[PDB]
Amino acid sequence: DVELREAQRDYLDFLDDEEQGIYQSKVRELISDNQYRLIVNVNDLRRKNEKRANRLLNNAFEELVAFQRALKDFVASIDATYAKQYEEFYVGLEGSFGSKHVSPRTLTSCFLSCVVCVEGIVTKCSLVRPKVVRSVHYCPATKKTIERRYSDLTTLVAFPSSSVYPTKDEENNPLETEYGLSVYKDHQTITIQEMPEKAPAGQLPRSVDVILDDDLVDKAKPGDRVQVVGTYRCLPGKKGGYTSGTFRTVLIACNVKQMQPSFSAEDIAKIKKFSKTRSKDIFDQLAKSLAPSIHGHDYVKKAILCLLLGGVERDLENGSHIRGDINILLIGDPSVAKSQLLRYVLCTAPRAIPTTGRGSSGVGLTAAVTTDQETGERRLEAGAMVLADRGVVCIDEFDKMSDMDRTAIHEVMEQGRVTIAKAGIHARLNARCSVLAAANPVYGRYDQYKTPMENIGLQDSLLSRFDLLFIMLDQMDPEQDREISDHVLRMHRYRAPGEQDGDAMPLGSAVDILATDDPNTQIYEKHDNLLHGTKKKKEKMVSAAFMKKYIHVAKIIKPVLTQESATYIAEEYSRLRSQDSMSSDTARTSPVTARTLETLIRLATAHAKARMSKTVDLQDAEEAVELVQYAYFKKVLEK
Amino acid sequence: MDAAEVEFLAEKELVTIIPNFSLDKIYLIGGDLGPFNPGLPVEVPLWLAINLKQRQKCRLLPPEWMDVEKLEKMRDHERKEETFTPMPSPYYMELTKLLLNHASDNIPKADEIRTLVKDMWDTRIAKLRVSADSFVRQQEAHAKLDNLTLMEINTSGTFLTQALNHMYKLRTNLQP
Amino acid sequence: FCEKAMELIRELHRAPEGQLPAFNEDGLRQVLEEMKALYEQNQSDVNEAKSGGRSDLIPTIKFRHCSLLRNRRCTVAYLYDRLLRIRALRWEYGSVLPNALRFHMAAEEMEWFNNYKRSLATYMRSLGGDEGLDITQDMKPPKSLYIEVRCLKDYGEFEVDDGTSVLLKKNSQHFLPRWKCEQLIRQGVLEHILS
Amino acid sequence: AYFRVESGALGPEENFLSLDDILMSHEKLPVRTETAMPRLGAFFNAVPQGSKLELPLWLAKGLFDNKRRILSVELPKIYQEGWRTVFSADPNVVDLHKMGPHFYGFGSQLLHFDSPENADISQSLLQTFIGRFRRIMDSSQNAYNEDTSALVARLDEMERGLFQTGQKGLNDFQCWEKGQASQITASNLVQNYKKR
Amino acid sequence: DEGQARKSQLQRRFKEFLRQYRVGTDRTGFTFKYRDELKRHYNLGEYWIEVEMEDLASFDEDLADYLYKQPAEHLQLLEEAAKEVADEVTRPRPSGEEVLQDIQVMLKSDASPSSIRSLKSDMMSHLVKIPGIIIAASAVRAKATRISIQCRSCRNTLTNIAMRPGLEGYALPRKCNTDQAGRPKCPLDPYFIMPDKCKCVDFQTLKLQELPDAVPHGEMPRHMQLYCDRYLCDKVVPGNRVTIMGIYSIKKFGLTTSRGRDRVGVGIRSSYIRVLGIQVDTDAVSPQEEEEFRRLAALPNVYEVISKSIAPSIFGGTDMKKAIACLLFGGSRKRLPDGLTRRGDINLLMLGDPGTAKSQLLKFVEKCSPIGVYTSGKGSSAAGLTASVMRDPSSRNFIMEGGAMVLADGGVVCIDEFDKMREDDRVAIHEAMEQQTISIAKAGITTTLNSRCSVLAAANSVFGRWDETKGEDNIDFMPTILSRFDMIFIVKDEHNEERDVMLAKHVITLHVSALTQTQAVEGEIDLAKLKKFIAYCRVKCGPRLSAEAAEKLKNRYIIMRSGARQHERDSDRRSSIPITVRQLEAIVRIAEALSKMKLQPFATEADVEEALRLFQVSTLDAAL
Ligand SMILES: Nc1ncnc2c1ncn2[C@@H]1O[C@H](COP(=O)(O)OP(=O)(O)OP(=O)(O)O)[C@@H](O)[C@H]1O
Ligand SMILES: Nc1ncnc2c1ncn2[C@@H]1O[C@H](COP(=O)(O)OP(=O)(O)OP(=O)(O)O)[C@@H](O)[C@H]1O
Ligand SMILES: [K+]
Ligand SMILES: [Mg+2]
Ligand SMILES: [Mg+2]
Ligand SMILES: [Zn+2]
Repeated sequence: DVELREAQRDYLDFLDDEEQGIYQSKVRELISDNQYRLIVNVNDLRRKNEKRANRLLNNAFEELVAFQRALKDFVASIDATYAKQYEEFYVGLEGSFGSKHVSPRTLTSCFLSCVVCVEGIVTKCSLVRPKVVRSVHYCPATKKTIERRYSDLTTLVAFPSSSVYPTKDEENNPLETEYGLSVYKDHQTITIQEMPEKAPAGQLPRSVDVILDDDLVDKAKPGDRVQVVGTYRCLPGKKGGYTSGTFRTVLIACNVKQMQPSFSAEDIAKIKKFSKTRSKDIFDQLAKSLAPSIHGHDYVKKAILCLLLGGVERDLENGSHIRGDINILLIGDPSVAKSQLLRYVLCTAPRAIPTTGRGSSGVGLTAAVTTDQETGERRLEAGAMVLADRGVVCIDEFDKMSDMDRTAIHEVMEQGRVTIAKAGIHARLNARCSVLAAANPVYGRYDQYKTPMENIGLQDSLLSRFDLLFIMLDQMDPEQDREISDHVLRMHRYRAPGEQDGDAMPLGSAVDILATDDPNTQIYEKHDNLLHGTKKKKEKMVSAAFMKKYIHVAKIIKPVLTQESATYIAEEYSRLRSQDSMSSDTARTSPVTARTLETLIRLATAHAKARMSKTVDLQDAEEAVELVQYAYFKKVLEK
Repeated sequence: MDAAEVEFLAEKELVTIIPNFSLDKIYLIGGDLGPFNPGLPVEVPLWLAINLKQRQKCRLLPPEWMDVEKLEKMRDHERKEETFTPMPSPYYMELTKLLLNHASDNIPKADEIRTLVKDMWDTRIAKLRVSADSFVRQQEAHAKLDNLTLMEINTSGTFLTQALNHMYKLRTNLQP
Repeated sequence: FCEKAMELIRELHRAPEGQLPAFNEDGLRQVLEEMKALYEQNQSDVNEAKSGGRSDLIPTIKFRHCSLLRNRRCTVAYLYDRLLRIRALRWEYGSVLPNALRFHMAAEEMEWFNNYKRSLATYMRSLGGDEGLDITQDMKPPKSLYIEVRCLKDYGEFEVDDGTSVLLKKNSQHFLPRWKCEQLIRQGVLEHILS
Repeated sequence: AYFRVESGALGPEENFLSLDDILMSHEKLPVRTETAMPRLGAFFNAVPQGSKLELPLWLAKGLFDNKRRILSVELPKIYQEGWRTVFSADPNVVDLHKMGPHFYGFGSQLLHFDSPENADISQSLLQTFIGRFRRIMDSSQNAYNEDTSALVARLDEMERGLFQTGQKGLNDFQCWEKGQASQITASNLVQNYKKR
Repeated sequence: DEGQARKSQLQRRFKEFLRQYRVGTDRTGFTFKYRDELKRHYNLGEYWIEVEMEDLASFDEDLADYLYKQPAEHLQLLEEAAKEVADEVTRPRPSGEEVLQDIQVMLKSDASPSSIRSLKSDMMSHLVKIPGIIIAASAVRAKATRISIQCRSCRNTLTNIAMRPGLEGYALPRKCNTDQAGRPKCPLDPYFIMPDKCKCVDFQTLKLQELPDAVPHGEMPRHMQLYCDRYLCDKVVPGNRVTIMGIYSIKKFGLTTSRGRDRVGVGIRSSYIRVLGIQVDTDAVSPQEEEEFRRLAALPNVYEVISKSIAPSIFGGTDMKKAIACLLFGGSRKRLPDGLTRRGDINLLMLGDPGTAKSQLLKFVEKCSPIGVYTSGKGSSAAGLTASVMRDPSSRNFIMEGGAMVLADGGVVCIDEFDKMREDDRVAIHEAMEQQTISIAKAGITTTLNSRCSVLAAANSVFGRWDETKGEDNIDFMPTILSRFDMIFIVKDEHNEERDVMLAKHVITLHVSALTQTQAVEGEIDLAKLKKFIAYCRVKCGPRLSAEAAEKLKNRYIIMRSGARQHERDSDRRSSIPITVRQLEAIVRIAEALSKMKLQPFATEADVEEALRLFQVSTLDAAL
């Protein structure tokens, strides 16, 4: 009572700060941008009133009610009409919560009625449904209107109000609902699961249930990595006047954050200068910098850079489509770093979905039906390739996938669409992704005296659907062995600067993020003797963060093909296709088709993107032709 | 200082024994120890009392304050108050340990006495813990600890003093 | 630059219980050679700065001078910490060191130890009228005049009084005055039996 | 009877013969070079003006002067406002072992560079120590004959010294009460030499 | 009143036990064991103690008898006494510690256990001691200890209603207590539970399977449900062998027959064990143990001591016992700055002749490893080894269940009869053996699991016994799988007069010695200690190669590659055993394992020399 009034007074004092002005300005912006939720940083509250912050974090529901009442009063003070516009104003929290930073494993009963910040992966989402807040009813006979308020266990002030609408007045005269005058709010439920890398040994990850209401709905979709700030509550229930004493617990969100680069003017200037510095060296340097811990497979790295940059998809006025996504296949001998390159792309690309041939199915790749959590409605859940829409799917052990499962990949690889015709569902799903696949030859170890087609053991149509195919061979050469051995041993000797000698990597880890914003760019990575060697360092390495920003900026450019590039590409395609037995030893790894011409155009466009050029010039076309020439032919040894 | 040295200091306290031998007055450097006569009481330092008991030459008598009623009143008073209360001996814990370990056959109700002394010790240790926490949390420069015995201080003195030294250096960083 | 001296320091830091490792002769020689190289380069730079009036070399001279000072500091700290451990040896074991421990010490360290031992003996002799007071004994408060001791290893004749000695053989037990057994107990030759 | 030279990193100057201080000053510190530095380009041939380098604290302290002739010093991220705010929320959950073993000693020596944020660095170091005292005192004085690896995991070097002192006090009293403090024993060094 | 007086007297007796109990003698000293433990735990913020039943019996035999016969009431009284004693030991308390906390009292005894099969009806509501194996654990859920209820109509509230422990519910008041006059009557069932007024504790549910040796012949093992709460929650995981003290109890659900209850038999009830104490069986490190482990690691011949301790019953196989020791300790897992991982686990394959103790070696490593799973290749499937997708009975949704390599994460999986495994099942293990993850994309689940385990496999050759004439036809495995093994041993049962006589005498003496009472062996480490020593080293030490050791390894690797390349050219057949970069990293792992045995931060040239000798005897011998 008196404590609630004092808390409301304190919160009103906190938001009226013109006498530094951060929250007075924030509320003005809230009004201007047509919002009804203000995000408050608990660090400022802690600075100005420590006791009020501790109470807010430890007695969450009452303190949040007082905070929201104070916010409504303040907004009304700035502008009364706007305050009348909205039923309620909400408060979200951010900053550092100390020990309240938890995961779904560490979120225990001791955090009940507290504000917590949870970090995890979204596994399940639900449909948005309306929830009645205030009901308005009219009496035609008596010409008067009556209002009703509803609340449940999920509201800030929990009370189990009745769901039945009024139907008649105290007088027998009947009542009719004014739906356009009533108030409803959106409601959704999600599940957040522990990050698998953080789980203890042998343990499947734990999960927690979260409730999103109002604006927070649809802020997260399955597959996202999120940070949710909310309040922890138990939902007690009874049946037949009996309670089991065991209660479900939910997190009632007040803020949802994602874990889209943010660009400062200095970074933009750095990117522009980097693009301007060299004409031909940008692409080569970027490709050299891709996966530093792997000794060079230089052409493969250039191809992977092209895949990350991509081409430009064409939409024609008639409605026909030409894809811009570049697909790559790597077939190789054991232990040539195929899986490591796939893992690097998984770690670096903005949207990358891992998959194994033996551990995946067509259903799991495309989409699955099941009963809706509510009403038991036949609903669809996205598979790997739909989750990878406008992203990358990395398929390891591609040769192990079943033929029937493999066939489901053709339509996505070529057209970019998934057709679902099952369980009384007819849908066309967008799966516009780039496929990066790794495989072994039929005999495990490539037989140089057999032909590429006999070693690869795949149908010509599937091979045709791949923009580039790379045969990676392990040839015992003493000089190459020396270089690779030096690189590998240097990698294994490395010790990160923070760690001490003798330290062992733990299996699992506690929560390390202690704030919503990370308390912690340079173009070139700082030289390390072990990571780079004692060589004179003539070749410089671009840093990971700068590479991530630069590739993001370049992916948005759409280079336009020019007449000279088109002429060169056409002539080179004619030469590639006409040439039969161009070298008598030489054999074609994949057939040359009009898809090869489209691949040339795609690679040239990606190269032009790397330079941040608005036009595709002859140098880009030459690079694409060089890549295709390297990839499409292999010498066959004669015994 | 370690605990053995605090016990060494405690061993200089006077207790009463009944010997079973005859001896003339001894002129020790510390001071005279009166004649010893079988069956009659005499006052000696605690170290000599323990030694003579271990050699089967004397029977020890409990100190006046080693009484269950008095000790119960003292424990209740210690629990009621906020500061440290004055103790019956400046080495009550050491005297209790030595006497009850070596002469329980001579001291009736030794178990109750040990339990009451343990209660008092626990209460006083908790009060000292509160004092240290208050000293650090409120950033004091000085404190008063009256009626606190040497053994109680020595139990955690080094830790507290080292922490205070570090805290003082952190408080005086900005002075050039 | 000063990474060899850092190795010198790290070796000692890794053993915070006072044990004496083998003297790091090669590390010390490396540090001294580096110091000489730095000094020669600085001398050339200083001569050029005087001759041609090039100011731009002064920061380099300062950098090299700081590196030299750092090397000196690490060397001296290493040597001094070793001296502290050697000093502890005298009070923990006695005036005559086991050969195992002697092996780790350098010859100059042995000379330092002998000088310190002589000085301590002189001081202890000067305290009293005759023989002074040997303050290396009586390390703990005394409880009983006599104690029971068990021989942990074969040691041979051990003099109780000038007239009489007793043979120390493993697993024999003796009831003896404490002041005659303290030193052998501290050396791990006897064990104090409490019953 | 072996007592290493003690640390003086919290004072105005560190101790010349302190191994801990030498290790602490070995740690790096970002700097910006305010003058061309000839004949040292090999180690980082001249180093151009305005270059950004990481130098050991001892080397930065040697070259630094109040007028910023040779170089200017920037604070590590750990001592900047972003992390100072994290410390204020709850100093008991931050891992000071990973964020610099000599967290207090290093931060104390940063005050020599006359940064505009000196008062804030100083106040943060004090509050962090005060806010962590109770847990250090309780764990050190109540973890008896137990595994302490999880109790000292997040403590820095200075705090680990206090923890060892607290454990020593707890152990000594327990030995005295159990009657083990009266036996004459082989010296500590002898035990670690002849039985280890 | 009389019942209150009896309860108060019993609580007083428990309090006096806690205040007065002592351990020691008048020759040495005395310690108030339980009072001191309570004081230290409360100061640490851990609000629990563990009480020995033998100590309580020594203080007061009747109290122990009551606690055994009627555990619930007397345990509640003991907890109240513990709370009282905790206040007195810590009573002047610092700010923010005003409110006295509840104390959970755990129970421990020295009595012999009893089996699940022996749990009969006459033991209902009694204290029982049961051994078993944890096979399943639920998620941590919230169980109310105290509730507040409010009236829908009048808002009249009843506060601080105590809840029964265990799997027991509560019946709400039927009618409200408000005044009948003036107000319209309150409705039936007017009370609802106030969410924010409820005090909750963490709870868990477990399945305890009977010990494999206790199962009657020809029967499927039985299991029992366990209820854990507060600090007993999340202590054990599936695979742990435990002995539990608890209350044999019955689920108390609603009295009403809601949903028209229609049981196959009448008056039947569901049993469970309310857990009061857990003891993990060998089959945190104390400072004494840690000192002993440091002593072992410093022995100049520690490598020989550990090797002699591995399957001491097997007569020979010294090189294979040395390689198994390296596998048990493992290498150093690393993560490079770019995010790519290098595995530290070691894989070993024994391919050889029948009756050469290959299966006996695998059985030993299952017992010796801190985490160990034994499976058969014939009895395995692709989903069984890695992970499965299946329907949840309660939820009506797809879930995931881990296989052998999820259960063995952080340890070793022993795959016997590796040759009998189907090719489609064998191929499912490639990702887990190198990337140490399991990728699943099925039935709407897209996730990745950890499978950081070492593979120890045994198999026979193609023709049963290794035939030297058949050459490369003896091996059937693909190059892809074989390159994932750090060491490959070709075991050939060599017939020699001298060795055969020695082996026969060893085997006979082993069978006669089965009657002898067990005795220690001076030069070996018992399995229990070796198991703990391995776990200690793996957490404490991750070594690295020294710069000098790396140069030695680089030069020998180049020679090895040239020799393998030359051998294939001369024979005109590509060899079955490949020598790749994986084999270079294998030698690094074996060198690091040898250092980890000695708790050394850096692997030396001698470590690399021994690692290269092991590689020579195992894989190069096979490849040539
Ligand atoms: N060129 C290389 N540079 C660096 N590391 C390499 C190189 N080749 C192999 N490695 C390392 O050797 C191991 C090769 O395993 P990896 O899974 O990458 O091989 P792979 O080509 O995918 O084999 P497979 O077809 O058998 O799955 C990894 O540790 C990888 O880091
Ligand atoms: N060297 C040995 N020392 C002692 N016992 C041995 C030895 N070799 C075999 N045995 C015993 O002989 C039997 C061999 O059976 P086991 O299952 O261990 O053989 P295996 O080599 O795995 O054979 P298989 O390939 O036929 O499965 C077991 O009793 C084992 O204890
Ligand atoms: K049913
Ligand atoms: Mg692979
Ligand atoms: Mg077998
Ligand atoms: Zn009512």
